[PDB]
Amino acid sequence: QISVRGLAGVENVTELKKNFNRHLHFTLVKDRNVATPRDYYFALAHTVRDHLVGRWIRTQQHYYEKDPKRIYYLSLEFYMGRTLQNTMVNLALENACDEATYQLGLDMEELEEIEEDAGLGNGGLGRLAACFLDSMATLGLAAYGYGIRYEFGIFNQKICGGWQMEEADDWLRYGNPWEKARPEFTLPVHFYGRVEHTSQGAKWVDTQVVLAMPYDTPVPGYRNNVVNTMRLWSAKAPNDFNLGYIQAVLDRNLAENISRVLYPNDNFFEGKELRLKQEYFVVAATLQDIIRRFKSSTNFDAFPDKVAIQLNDTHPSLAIPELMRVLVDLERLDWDKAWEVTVKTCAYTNHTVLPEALERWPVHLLETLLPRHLQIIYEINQRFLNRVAAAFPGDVDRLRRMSLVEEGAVKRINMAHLCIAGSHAVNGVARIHSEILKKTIFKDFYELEPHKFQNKTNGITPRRWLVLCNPGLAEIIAERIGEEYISDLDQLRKLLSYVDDEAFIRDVAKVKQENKLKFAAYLEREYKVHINPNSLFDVQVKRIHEYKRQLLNCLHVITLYNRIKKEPNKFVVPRTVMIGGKAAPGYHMAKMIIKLITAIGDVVNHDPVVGDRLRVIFLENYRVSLAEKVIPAADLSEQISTAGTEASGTGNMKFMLNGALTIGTMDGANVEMAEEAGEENFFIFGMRVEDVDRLDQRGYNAQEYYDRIPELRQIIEQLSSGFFSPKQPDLFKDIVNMLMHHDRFKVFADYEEYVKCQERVSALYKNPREWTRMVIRNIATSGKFSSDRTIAQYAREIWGVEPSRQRLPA
Amino acid sequence: QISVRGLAGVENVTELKKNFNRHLHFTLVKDRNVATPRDYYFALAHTVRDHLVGRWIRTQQHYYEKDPKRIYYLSLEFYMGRTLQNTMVNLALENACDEATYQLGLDMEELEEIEEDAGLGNGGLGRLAACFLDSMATLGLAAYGYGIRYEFGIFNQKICGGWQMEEADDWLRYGNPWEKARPEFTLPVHFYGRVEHTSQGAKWVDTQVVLAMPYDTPVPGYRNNVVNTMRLWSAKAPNDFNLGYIQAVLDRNLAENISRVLYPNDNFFEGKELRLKQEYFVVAATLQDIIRRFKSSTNFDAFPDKVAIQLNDTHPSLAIPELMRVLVDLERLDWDKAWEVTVKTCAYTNHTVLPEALERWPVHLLETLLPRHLQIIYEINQRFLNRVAAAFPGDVDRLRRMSLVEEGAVKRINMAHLCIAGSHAVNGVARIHSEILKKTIFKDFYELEPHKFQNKTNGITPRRWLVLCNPGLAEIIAERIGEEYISDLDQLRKLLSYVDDEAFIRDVAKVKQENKLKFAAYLEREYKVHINPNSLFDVQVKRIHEYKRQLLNCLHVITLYNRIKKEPNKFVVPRTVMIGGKAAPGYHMAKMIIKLITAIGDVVNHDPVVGDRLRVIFLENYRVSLAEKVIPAADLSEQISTAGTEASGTGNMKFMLNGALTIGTMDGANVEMAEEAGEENFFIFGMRVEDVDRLDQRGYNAQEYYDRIPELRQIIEQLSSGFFSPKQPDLFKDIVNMLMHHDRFKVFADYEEYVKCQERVSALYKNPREWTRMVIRNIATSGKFSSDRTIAQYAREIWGVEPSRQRLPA
Ligand SMILES: CCCc1cc2cn([C@@H]3O[C@H](CO)[C@@H](O)[C@H](O)[C@H]3O)c(=O)nc2o1
Ligand SMILES: CCCc1cc2cn([C@@H]3O[C@H](CO)[C@@H](O)[C@H](O)[C@H]3O)c(=O)nc2o1
Repeated sequence: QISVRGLAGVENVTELKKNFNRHLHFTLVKDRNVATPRDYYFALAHTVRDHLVGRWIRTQQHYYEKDPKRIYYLSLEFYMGRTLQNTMVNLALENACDEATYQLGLDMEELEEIEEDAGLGNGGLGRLAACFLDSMATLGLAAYGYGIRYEFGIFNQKICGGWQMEEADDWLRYGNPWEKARPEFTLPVHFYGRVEHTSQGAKWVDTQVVLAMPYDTPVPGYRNNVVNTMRLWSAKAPNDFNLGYIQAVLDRNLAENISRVLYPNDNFFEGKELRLKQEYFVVAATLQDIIRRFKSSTNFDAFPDKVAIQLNDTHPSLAIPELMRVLVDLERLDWDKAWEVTVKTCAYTNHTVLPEALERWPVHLLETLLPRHLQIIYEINQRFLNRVAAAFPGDVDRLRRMSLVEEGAVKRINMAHLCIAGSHAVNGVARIHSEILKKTIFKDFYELEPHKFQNKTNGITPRRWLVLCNPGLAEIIAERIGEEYISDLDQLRKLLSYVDDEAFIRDVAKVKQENKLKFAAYLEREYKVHINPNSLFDVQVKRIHEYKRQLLNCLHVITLYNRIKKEPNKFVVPRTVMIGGKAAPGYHMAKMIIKLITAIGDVVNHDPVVGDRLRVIFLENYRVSLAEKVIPAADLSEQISTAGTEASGTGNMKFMLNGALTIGTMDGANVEMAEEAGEENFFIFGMRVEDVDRLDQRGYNAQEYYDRIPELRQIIEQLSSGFFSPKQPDLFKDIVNMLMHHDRFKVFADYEEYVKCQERVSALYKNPREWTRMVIRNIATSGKFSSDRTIAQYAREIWGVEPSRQRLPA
Repeated sequence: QISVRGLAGVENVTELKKNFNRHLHFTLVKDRNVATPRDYYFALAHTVRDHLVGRWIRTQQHYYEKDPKRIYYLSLEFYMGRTLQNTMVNLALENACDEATYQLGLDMEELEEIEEDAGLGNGGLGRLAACFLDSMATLGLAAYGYGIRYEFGIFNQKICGGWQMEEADDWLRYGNPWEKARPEFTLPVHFYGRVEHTSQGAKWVDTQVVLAMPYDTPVPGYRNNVVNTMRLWSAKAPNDFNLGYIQAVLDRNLAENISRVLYPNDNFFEGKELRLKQEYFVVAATLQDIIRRFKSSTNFDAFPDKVAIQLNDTHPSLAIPELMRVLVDLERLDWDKAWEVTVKTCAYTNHTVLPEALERWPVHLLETLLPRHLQIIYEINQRFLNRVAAAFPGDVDRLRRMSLVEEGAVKRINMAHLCIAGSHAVNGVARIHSEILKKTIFKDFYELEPHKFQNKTNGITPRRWLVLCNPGLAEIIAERIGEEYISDLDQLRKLLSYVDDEAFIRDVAKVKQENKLKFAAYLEREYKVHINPNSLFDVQVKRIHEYKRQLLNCLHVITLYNRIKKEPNKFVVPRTVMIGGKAAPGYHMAKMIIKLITAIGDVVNHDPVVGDRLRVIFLENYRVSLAEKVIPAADLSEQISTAGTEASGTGNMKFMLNGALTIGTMDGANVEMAEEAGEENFFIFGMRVEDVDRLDQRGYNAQEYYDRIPELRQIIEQLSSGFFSPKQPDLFKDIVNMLMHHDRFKVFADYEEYVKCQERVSALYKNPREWTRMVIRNIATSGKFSSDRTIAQYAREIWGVEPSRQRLPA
């Protein structure tokens, strides 16, 4: 049908058709009179997976012969989403399968809708890990993702009476065709026990043993025949475990609970034991596998030439003491040499500067659960503090600020300080975020070791985030400039010579109109909701957090409503305002924000005076597959975090790539986006980082904005007096109180400038042609934000390996 | 190689070979340089399973069109063992796969050893269920096995310092290729709640919901292209379950624990809630499936013409109140009509008369867990007691003896009384066992309804228990009489005309010698043990229970030892005495017996005076696949339960079929075996049932035997004084005490006659040729004991359906 989707050759189509029937019969044990759409989906998933394996086996074989340096990406989160279409795209099977399934009388798109998301992450950090695996495979790196096979991923979100309800994400109910269990590669992981000192060194004994069983999932590169591996560990009890006989069998669940469920608290730290167990489990099973693969190549001097381990934040920070542990206690290297190897092996990426997000584990926890690792940590700290003492003699305050050990009420290990001490590189995730690390929370460490600190601005994969979700935009691009930009996104710059091209203008706008039509219809079919597709689609989708200021969006929405009520017969650019995102289950404030959003919708969507000029929708269960649908449909992208709080963001990049304009603050990667497109092609408003600092110094008094801004005061009074909650007039007292007395994120300070900049957007929107030319200028400068660029910078500047676009043979 | 194993055609072999490679590559994702024997086993298991599915799909389709009466066999136990070879045998693929795997350079037998047993049962009762499914498929009945997919089967038995240790049977670690998950057919099962009375009848509300998810396993008939289904339910939590968010997810295990583990207590009842939950779960999920299949054919009058449900003992006795419940509460039939339908649908088989084995559930349990079913039971009882009152007016003692409700300390429901009241037929499992039910525990019920009581003597399948495990005996039989006896075991009678045939004599004996050689070598390779294969192989294998009197065997063994020590230089027929079997984990006495057995081995096997004349081995982890190996190798079968206690036995039948002679009491089916072979061809000793009764009347005084039998007294003194336990002289005081003061099974009363009959066996053994002619006379009369005979009697006399040997088309 469309060209970027590949060839439907008659040999290929005929082959797909018969493999499909074979799987239906043999694998599913169904015949065509009993099959449901879910059987058909499985039959196609099995047929497409058959194309991977040849390539999978030979990619692994190729790495055995060439023995290149191996990259290990350790993360507790891989936010994968659906695998079927992505696999078709990367293998160039998409049109062939479309054709093969049409001939069998099936609609492929309807079958794609049946696949569950692999929701093994919370948001930005887990999705970054997914884009990275894709980019790594596309660039030919010998790279392995390592994580945990959670049995339940991020919860499904249901809204009842406008409140979030959580329900278990049972993503494996029907099976996962993509994974291959490898119980033959099971490995023991130890917990508890005690430390014994022999003549022959320290020994860790009387441990409980949990088994780690790996499942491998293939990661196909883009059309290069590379298939890398994502290995996820599952927890299993050993067989002599506890060994009521009955009760003993039933208590095997205590061990297996380690991999049962993903923790849904993203931007707040909770020091729960089960969480620490998950962190150690993935780090211990992974390092053993790494060391085993290395030994099939005594001399650990070569280890850092053959291994890079990247830590995705501090979740796997225990890789550092664990690698020391294995090198010192089991392989008998001396301390200093083991340390050299560790530092040269490990690298650490930080993803936030929010104080309450940072991991700080109570010492009494580590002491009970990992008593050897605590000893190793104390020894690391001591040697580290002696380098500090020797470079800044007499600076006793530096010593306590830099310690890995925090003193106080309860002593804590600062996991971030551990990663910096034990890694040869530390990077932030956007230029401004990396500068902030150097000037604020890691200032001391940077003064000690300036050479460790780097920036690697985030990116997203253009395979999923353009080709897969937005085939019509990919197609009109490919008409003018060819297909090569899919693996070289810098080529989109060539689109700048089409900015005054009348045909391209009409085509970019036609694709947007189509995506909006399609999405309007998805709203009606699957959630009974009536939207005007001629309205500007104003979208804010991301996890619910105070720093992300969905509340500021709320205020703008209420202002627009109050302006319509004031002058009903005046023309306004109509909008559909959509906000979506999950709240962490114990984050009371986040839950209240969701409730306000739906309460505003209850009022606004039913005012006959408003008409179809303003709609407010809460998008339920935002997740990767919902992102693939709403992002192509958006006109306006809301990225409106308080300057200094969003480390990077990556949603912002999805929307720039798919033809929405951006309203936001100079935060995170928004700064680099504007700088690439030009400040004129972006809607920038609000305090910069410097202005926030000036405001903290003097004190933030919210009362001042409330006294000086009549439109703000009216909204506050409405909130307080029960305008949006007629039956519980005081429903929202916590929000108003927070806004008035302890808003760490200064919602009111950005309010005026935000409302004003929002009028500039409505004005541009009234002139379709100039709106579209600005779109074109965004899409055309979006190339820097490809995760291929990102990964090639990690490869060259941290891992010491060269990317490669060369095909392996088919 | 051998003819009963089928053709190795060149088309077939070439086809198997390539399907094998396809599975290795595509299914296992391995290549030949990485594969382990376990990968090869899987590749063959997948290749053979592909031959089933065509036949599976069309057998199910055939039942849809013909709509025959359906049999539902409900059991909590299916003791399946390995599936690979059985499947090859029944499909006639055995020689073809042998050939295909040899050409790939593999040894098929070595691959067969890798398959885990499906140990979803404890012993006789669970294995009967397995033989029955096989016979049902072979006789073309539209029959379904329904049970529970336990995640852990019967425990693996390890002996340490001569004690049983139990360890978890994790039979699914590596996957089960035979099963197909059917999550699309998941069904809700309810627990707890309360009963509400409306105008429109009773309603069961506020229940907890557990989901039952079915897994289907194919059951191939012998060479008839019939493939029936075994459906086993697994427990799953619903998704809004409990719905710490975290704790809520982790508590999903409480619901799923229902199918976690098989209860290993066979011949003792424990009233634990988890057990009652397992019983209700399988009965509720199964009846819904049954009713659903029936409705795709309002008029429940036809239900009993379209459905038979067989209850394998009282484990699924709740089918009765549950069927009432659905008919009365949900379909709104009136009581009397629902009762008629229930009675005509259900049939009950009893498998024991041991009082402590019978299920008697506390009313406070049923009241909490199943409060509607208790109401239904009270109503059943009342109506039942009114028929009793009216037929035996004034017999108030009959009324309390027959009540379903036992009065006392705690009130209990007698589940056996419920099955008899709610079933149109009640059968025992051997002729003498069925007579005992009529004369003793069910005398009252028989006087009320003589027409319900039947006998169906047990049988074993000659596919697994001859062809599969003893190919060399099957072959020499097939040379003389052809192959037809495999599905018509009565044809073995034709072997009587070979009893004086010199060649047949030498061949029967050659096969026995070969099986012994092979088994001697299995002992050495897999458990470092040195046996003389020229000794008589004296075997007792079965669960460890006092009634089965492994202790009497112990006494004979010690007597033989003491006789050798007394006259060392006298000739004795050498024996290898092997005893094996698991003990229920809380059955202290059973555990002590195992310990005595190994302690006797420690003394006897190391006495240089004994030489290789007497060995005592304990066979560890006896289970179905160990039975397939030791039974062909046996010369002497020990079936020595106290008369009246072994309802039938089925091991006895395995050994008769495979050429061992039998020493035993006139118990269970031993009586019918002797009667079929002739009493002269069997070693019968000991009290009959009548003699045991005469002894209870007068009182059993064990002291009397101890005073009158010098050889017995010596053994007792050795036991007491620490001869067999030098380091704990009083280790065995419980055993001696039990033997002396409270032996419910009268070990000493049978001792003299047992030792004497054992000398008659040694004497026959000294004359090889006459030993063998007696073997031939056993094997030749073993036909009655085929489970095909058994099932054809259930079909004709209980289910109302005709068996059929006709092929379905290929
Ligand atoms: C102790 C670890 C805690 C943690 C940090 C953090 C950061 N990010 C996001 O990681 C994304 C990937 O770098 C960034 O684009 C976003 O700005 C950032 O908020 C995220 O999604 N969740 C993570 O939780
Ligand atoms: C409440 C249910 C309890 C139960 C009865 C019982 C009987 N049998 C065996 O069932 C076998 C199958 O009928 C018979 O050959 C054996 O004699 C008999 O002991 C068995 O293996 N286990 C069962 O436990």
